[PDB]
Amino acid sequence: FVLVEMVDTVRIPPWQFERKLNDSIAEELNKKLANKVVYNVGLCICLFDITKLEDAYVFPGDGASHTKVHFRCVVFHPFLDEILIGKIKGCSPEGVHVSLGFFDDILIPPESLQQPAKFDEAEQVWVWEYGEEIRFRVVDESFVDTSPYTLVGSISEPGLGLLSWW
Amino acid sequence: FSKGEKLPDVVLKPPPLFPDTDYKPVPLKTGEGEEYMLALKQELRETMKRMPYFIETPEERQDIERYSDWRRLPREMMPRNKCKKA
Amino acid sequence: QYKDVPITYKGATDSYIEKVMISSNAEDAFLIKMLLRQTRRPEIGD
Amino acid sequence: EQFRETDVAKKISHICFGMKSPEEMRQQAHIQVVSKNLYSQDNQHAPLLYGVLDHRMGTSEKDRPCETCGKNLADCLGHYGYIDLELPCFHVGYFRAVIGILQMICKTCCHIMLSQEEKKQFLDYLKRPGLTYLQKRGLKKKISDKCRKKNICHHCGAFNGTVKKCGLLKIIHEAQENLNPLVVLNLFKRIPAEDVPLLLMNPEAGKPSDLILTRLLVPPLCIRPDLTMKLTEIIFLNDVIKKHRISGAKTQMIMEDWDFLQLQCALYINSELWTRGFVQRLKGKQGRFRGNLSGKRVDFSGRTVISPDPNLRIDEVAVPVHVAKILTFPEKVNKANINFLRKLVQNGPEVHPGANFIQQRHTQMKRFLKYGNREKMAQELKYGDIVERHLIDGDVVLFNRQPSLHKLSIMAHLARVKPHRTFRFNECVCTPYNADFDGDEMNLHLPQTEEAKAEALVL
Amino acid sequence: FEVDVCGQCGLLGYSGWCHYCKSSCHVSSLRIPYACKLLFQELQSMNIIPRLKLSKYN
Amino acid sequence: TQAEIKLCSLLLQEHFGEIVEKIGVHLIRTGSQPLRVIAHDTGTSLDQVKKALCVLVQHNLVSYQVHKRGVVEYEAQCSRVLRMLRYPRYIYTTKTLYSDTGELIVEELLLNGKLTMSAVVKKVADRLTETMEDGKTMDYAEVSNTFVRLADTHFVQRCPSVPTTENSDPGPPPPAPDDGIYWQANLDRFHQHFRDQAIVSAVANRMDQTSSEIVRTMLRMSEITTSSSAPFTQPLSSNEIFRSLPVGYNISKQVLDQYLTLLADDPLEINLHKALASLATATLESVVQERFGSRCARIFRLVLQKKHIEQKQVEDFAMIPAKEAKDMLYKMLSENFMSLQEIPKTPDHAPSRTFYLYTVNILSAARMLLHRCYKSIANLIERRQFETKENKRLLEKSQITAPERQQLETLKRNVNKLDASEIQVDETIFLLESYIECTMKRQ
Amino acid sequence: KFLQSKAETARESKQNPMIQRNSSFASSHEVWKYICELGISKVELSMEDIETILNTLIYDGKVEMTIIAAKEGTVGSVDGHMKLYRAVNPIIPPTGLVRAPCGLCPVFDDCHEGGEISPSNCIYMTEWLE
Amino acid sequence: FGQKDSVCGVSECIIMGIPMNIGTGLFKLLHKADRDPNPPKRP
DNA sequence: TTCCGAGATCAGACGAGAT
DNA sequence: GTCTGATCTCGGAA
Ligand code: SF4
Ligand SMILES: [Mg+2]
Ligand SMILES: [Zn+2]
Ligand SMILES: [Zn+2]
Ligand SMILES: [Zn+2]
Repeated sequence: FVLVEMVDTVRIPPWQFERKLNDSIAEELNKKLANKVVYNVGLCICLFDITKLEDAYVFPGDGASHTKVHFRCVVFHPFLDEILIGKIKGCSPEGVHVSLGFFDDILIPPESLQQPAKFDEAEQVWVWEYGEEIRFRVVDESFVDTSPYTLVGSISEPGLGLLSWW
Repeated sequence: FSKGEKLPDVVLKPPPLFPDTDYKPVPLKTGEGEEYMLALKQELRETMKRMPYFIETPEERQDIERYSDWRRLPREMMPRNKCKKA
Repeated sequence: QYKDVPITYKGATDSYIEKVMISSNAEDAFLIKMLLRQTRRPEIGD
Repeated sequence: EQFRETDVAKKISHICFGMKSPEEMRQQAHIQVVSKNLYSQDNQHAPLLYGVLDHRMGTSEKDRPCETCGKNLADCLGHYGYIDLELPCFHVGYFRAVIGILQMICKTCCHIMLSQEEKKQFLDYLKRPGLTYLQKRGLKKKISDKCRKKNICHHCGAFNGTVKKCGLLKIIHEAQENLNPLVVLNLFKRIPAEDVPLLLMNPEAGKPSDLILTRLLVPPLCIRPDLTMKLTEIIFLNDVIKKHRISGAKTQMIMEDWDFLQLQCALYINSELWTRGFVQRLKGKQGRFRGNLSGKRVDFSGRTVISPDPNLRIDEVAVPVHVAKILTFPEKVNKANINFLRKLVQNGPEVHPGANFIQQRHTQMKRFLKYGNREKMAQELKYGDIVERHLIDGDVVLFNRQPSLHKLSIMAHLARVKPHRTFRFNECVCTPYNADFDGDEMNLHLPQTEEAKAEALVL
Repeated sequence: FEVDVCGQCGLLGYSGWCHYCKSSCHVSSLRIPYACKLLFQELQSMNIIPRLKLSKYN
Repeated sequence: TQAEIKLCSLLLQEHFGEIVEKIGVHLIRTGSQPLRVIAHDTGTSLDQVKKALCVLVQHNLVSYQVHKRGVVEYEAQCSRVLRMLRYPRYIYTTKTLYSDTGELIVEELLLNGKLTMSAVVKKVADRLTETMEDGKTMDYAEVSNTFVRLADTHFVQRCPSVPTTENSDPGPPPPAPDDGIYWQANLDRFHQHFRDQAIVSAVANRMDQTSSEIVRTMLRMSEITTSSSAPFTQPLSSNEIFRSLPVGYNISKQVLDQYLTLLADDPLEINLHKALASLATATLESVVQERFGSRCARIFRLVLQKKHIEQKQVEDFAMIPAKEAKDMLYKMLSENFMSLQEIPKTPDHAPSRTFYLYTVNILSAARMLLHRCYKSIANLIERRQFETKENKRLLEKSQITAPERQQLETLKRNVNKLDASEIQVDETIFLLESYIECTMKRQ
Repeated sequence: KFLQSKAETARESKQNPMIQRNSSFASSHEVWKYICELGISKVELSMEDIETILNTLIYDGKVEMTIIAAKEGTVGSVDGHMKLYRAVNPIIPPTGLVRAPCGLCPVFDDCHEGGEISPSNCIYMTEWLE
Repeated sequence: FGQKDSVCGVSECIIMGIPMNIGTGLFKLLHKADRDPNPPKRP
């Protein structure tokens, strides 16, 4: 997890002029940047605070109010030094699929580095033996638009020993 | 209509072509030096480095590079064998 | 193979047919000519 | 899973007028137009094949969609095609600048004939923090002053002369040298990028090598549904220049159809150096500037004969019923006109205080309120959505008497729906319009947005 | 009318992405009269190229 | 000359870096520009511009001089930057004319730009001893012997006196005892010496073996007494020709005297003006021979015979049919070799005139082919720029399946076919550029 | 008058004594033949079935003035009416060669970057690299 | 010339369809709703 | 000696709108 | 079918 300072031009429609701005911008910005990975940034989640909100213009068209909003939002972005704890929501013969608990089932570990009893043989064998720990290793995101996924990870499992569970 | 069929051609093939890799024998000498200095000009002091990579990296941590007989005798001769101008 | 091109009367108000003539032109091709009455009492604007 | 995507429109900051080099003309176009001098219409059911109307280019009719989009004629833009001219030819738009550059650059080394001081004197002028069009076009005089006095360069020492503009679109340089556009292309290739800003061509917009045409963008089909006929006349001549080279003919005719292609490329731009060109679509009181960008035709606007009515206040125009049932104002539904618009949408487009279109809250097509149940549309009417109610009394229309001579010829008026087909106003306000009632007509526009309604009423 | 141009190399690119520099990322819609769009597209037909440089609404 | 600037963007990108190219290539595009103005227009921070100009003044690509404002305007000479392309060829002729020691002398002089004697002899005492036998150490005294031996034939000239302006800083340019004085290489002497190989190969492959050697010994004894701006060599007598002959020859004086008046009277004509003027047309003729066959090359030599006599004789003087000939003229016209119809004197009429006559102009066909050869090496390097970044996975595996290795030997066949072909078009540049410099006054 | 003729059949026949060149030794001046070339032109060349057995110097010299443009000897003393010095010498090529595959293509000259004819993927260098 | 014109006046803002800055488009309008640059949270 | 004044020829334009 | 500034050619002079 990491804070990301962001700047957005948030448009409040004119039937919300009863509510306070810093709340009613926050209700919009959650609908703008939740469950959405930003390229080279990470998976945005929610709104931390609005650090600076500047003055509400109203443009010659819409009649709405457009406030340029500086804020900070918490995002999900592993730092290439994190030993996370997830769950195996799937097993493919090329590599296991781990999922952080109801977070994102999009972390796909390749499996080449654990102890020399390694295969997934399509009958859902986890590992040939001697919560699940994970080492997130690389950042890898692909911008989708191409014509008229997207944070995938590669996840390792070294000689941790795993004293509690094998 | 006589040409209204398709892009003239994907490519136009010239019936005569290039001769060879002309001057074949002796440019083995220059040709290795083409690749020799390019091995040494890139690995030189007279180059620049991507310090924009390090300002891009907020993941700085310890244990990574991001964190970390001439046998001769004295003499002195200064010659003006060269020009005395400019 | 027949697409009908119906000759409709646009107008704004209604019009009564008075005569309908049927003839051949020079290159004999069945010309048909209508004639639309309309009476207007002179109201505001005329 | 979802990755963030932004969906926001923007506005114009500036326009940087430039050219495209003929390598940029090719990779801004979707098809080659090497095809026939015929119109691509085939013998049976006249379809289009490769031609000059490929349909990946654009769309001329509602039934045929274009090919490089899926969209039809309605909401598809144009797409570009390009033709390859065999022999390069002068662009008649930039032709005065080609003589303007060939008078400045050397005709042997393609450097500008100046010292290293005068060059540095003028380049000191060009890096001024304040630069105007006046401070540019003033220099192009002065740099062409000092360069059309010299005869020997400083950079090659060869001898130059005058560039005299012989005849129609031809160049003579002092049995004197003639600069056809074949030799001009590589001379403009050898101008250094040092000397590109000294001819005042901002090289971010375009270098001098593309003042002459070796490729040519054909306009999209959606902006020509007679200029197509000038395009196929090129590709006919682009084969006649292609056939006679491999056929064997004396150069006084291969230099003639090159001349004939030079005019035909120039005739497609300007036609008064019969069929109008790209100049004549931007000219006079008929072109796009003076008549389609400024003086453009306008929806929600009517025109009748005027007759007096002293029994109105000076601020009111009597609007006929039949006009007021046609001209509509989109009044959005806003908790105060909900019962009023419900009351009038039951009337529909036959009783006058009524409506004839409803958009739903989300761009649903206007629902022509004639066929369906109006009471089912009345009860289902919610907040937010648009009703195009009739021109009712208390609405703001604005007059105009068509020879507008001063500010007072357009004036707003409140609108009261009377019973006749004349625009009736109070006769005190007739000397601003300069309007007598001897059969004079005057127009009535109806502003649609609520911001343009207040700008009529107050101002 | 409603038209789509791109930020860099600013030129009329159809729908979601601009054909010159296929990279699809900078393309941002404008709002313009159609007669002005027909001006740009017949200016660009001859060699005058109006290269729009957009800016967001401030 | 935009394709020239295409190469200077390519040549600095492969050698030093990218911002030293960018600040470099911008300076070629906007010229005499101060330090703050360069950093504002390229969008580069001022600390990196001071470093990038520091490397550029070291390798003598950017020259600085202030005139009036008291603010130094840097300026990059364009034609020096393309001489990096000839760099391994500059190494090789110091191996044919000097030993492996002096060949390494011009190498690290070309590599590190400005060098003092106290450094460059100290460096080759490292490189030549580490490749020779330990205990059989190469003595540095022979290096100092061959170091001056290069300078007496004037292959290495010294740097012009430094301006030492206040804006310029002395400490940054040297890379870290005695100070000494710096020099670059005299690559201008090479352009004589590369021309010396050019004329001696022009005679030997045309006239006879014994004709070329007396041209060589004429030019070998006229080296210091001329310069590159000499319109022709210094005049010599035939008696010192017999003195300056090599010891391999045994020819009597009077028979070579007959060959001396034979060699003086040719269509070729030592006239250094006519020598590069005749060698450039053979470079033109070897391009139409490369491209349009011997039939179109036959009419290409015909217009070099008669200046303005064309299309009423070219169907007759080569006997090839009118259909086959006239496509060769218009292909020589459309590719700008045939130049144009500069004789039409009837007024403003393409149809009715005094009949347009073709005429080759030797320099317009020269400057185009030089611009073409500048364009050519752009397509060479960019391919070798292309094939490099993919195959990096298997270069370090040696440091591997059967298609994995097979991609490498098809890469190394390709790169060595590209890099050898950068030099074979490079010899066309100098052979034509020296012709360009020979017809350019006031430069 | 003889437009129905292929002098490209006769260009080798006026070439092959100038390729062999017995006595390339430099014992003397080697002032070389043009009259014997007119002599071999009149009576008999290398064998060929020829309709124009009539021998005029005005119809036979023209094959030379093509072959000078095919790199063969210049004229020395043709100012004489029939017989003078007439020096000649077959010119061997004064250079090597100078081109490459990319020097051959006219249409491929257009490109300037990765575009529709970009040199990062051209067919011609792909053909040349095998 | 590489003429970069800004879009000002009225003969260009009418062509481009921008609200002209002469007259009613000179100033611009704000909204007076409840807002403040607030304090953040302690992290 | 060159340069600037004064002789010729050349441009784009010549209101709204309406049926 | 002129009214127009611009831009080209001649010519007499310090
Ligand atoms: S490679 Fe690039 S340059 Fe060489 S031919 Fe193909 S396109 Fe022309
Ligand atoms: Mg009247
Ligand atoms: Zn489309
Ligand atoms: Zn010159
Ligand atoms: Zn784009």
